[PDB]
Amino acid sequence: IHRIRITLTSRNVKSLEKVCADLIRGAKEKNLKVKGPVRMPTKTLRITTRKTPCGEGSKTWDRFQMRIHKRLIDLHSPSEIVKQITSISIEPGVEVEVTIA
Amino acid sequence: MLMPKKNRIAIYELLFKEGVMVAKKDVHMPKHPELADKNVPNLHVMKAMQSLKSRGYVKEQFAWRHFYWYLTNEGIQYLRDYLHLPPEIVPATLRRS
Amino acid sequence: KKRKKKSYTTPKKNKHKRKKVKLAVLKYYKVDENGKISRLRRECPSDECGAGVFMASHFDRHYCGKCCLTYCFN
Amino acid sequence: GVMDVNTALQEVLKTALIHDGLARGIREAAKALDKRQAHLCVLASNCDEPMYVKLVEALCAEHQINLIKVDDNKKLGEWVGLCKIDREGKPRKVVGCSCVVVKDYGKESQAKDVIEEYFKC
Amino acid sequence: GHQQLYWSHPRKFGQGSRSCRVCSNRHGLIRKYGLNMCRQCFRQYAKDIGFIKLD
Repeated sequence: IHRIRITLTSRNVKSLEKVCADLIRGAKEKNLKVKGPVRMPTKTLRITTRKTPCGEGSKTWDRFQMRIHKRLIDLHSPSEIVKQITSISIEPGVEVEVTIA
Repeated sequence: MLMPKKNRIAIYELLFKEGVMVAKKDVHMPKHPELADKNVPNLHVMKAMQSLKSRGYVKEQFAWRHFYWYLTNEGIQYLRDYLHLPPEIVPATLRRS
Repeated sequence: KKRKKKSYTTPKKNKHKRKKVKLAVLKYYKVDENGKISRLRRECPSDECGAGVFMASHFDRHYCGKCCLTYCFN
Repeated sequence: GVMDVNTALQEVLKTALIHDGLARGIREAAKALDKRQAHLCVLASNCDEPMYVKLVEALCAEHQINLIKVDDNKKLGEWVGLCKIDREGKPRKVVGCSCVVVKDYGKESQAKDVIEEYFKC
Repeated sequence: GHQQLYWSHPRKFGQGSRSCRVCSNRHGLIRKYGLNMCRQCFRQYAKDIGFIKLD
């Protein structure tokens, strides 16, 4: 198959969206049809922890959040195009998983 | 302690071939993450490391449940004085300069 | 809160030291005084041990530890 | 300054002591003798017991080992050096053994060669 | 001798098999998502890991 998927995952929306837009622009410059981004429900990594190191005081808890955003984009291209568009000096945090399936 | 001496010369060979190392406190286990498969029991080897770095002449630095060591040239002189192995056998670590 | 109070029994114990003789009088003997001597232990026919493995003697079940071999007539 | 049995024997004994090993205790010494893993053994007899001497000499004949008779083992015990730990320490040695190879495995020496060529002839 | 005692009955809920990966503290462990710290150590490093107070 020529079907290739890209999964871009990061904790912020800005860098992830900029990377997605740049990748889509690069793919669209080539006369290639590419499926639109699909946005996963951004699973949230809640952790609640007692504030006081000891067991004294009013019962106060820190509610820590880690928001992980993940996007998938589908297209049809040989490996050379994908690995030439990947090395674009990506901004930090936007983990890329490119799969052929 | 309760350390044998053949394990001592084995660990001295290890220090001579190794020099700079990072350690993790692991005693009661039968399988270590990154310092097993040496054909030698792990507990005595790690206690040998404890002797090396707590004999009172080589300083340590412990944090994040780990040991990073600064092998002083005093240790080099001590090893040369005891085991009488000339330092003309340069360590192999001095490649990829 | 109180102490552990490990005091009622055994106030002080002395170490267990074995009066192991430096001379092999109880262990092995020749009783012949010759170049060729006899051995006072039964030949081990097991091939899971060495060729110099000599067992001691007790009231029964010669306790080697490594193999726990006991002579029985099936 | 001089070359003899004692001068190199002290060094070989000290090297055997340093490289751990050594048959210690009543066991693992006679066992190592009867397994014929080693080809040398130095035994001393300075007290009044001839039966042990006769027994070990018969065993040496059985192993075709010529007994070496050395006088004043205190000479070896004082020339080899007994520095040990700290400023005090004087542990004597009566039994001389060297597992795997008779001279040593760390160095190559012609002392083994001269010993063997004196033993054969 | 050693093998005559060790591994007799499996310890399938061994508490001592875990510790804080920063200070080796037995209590208040945070094993969720693999932090494996005492909650105090996690609070010390939570902002550096990526966990932030948003709500």
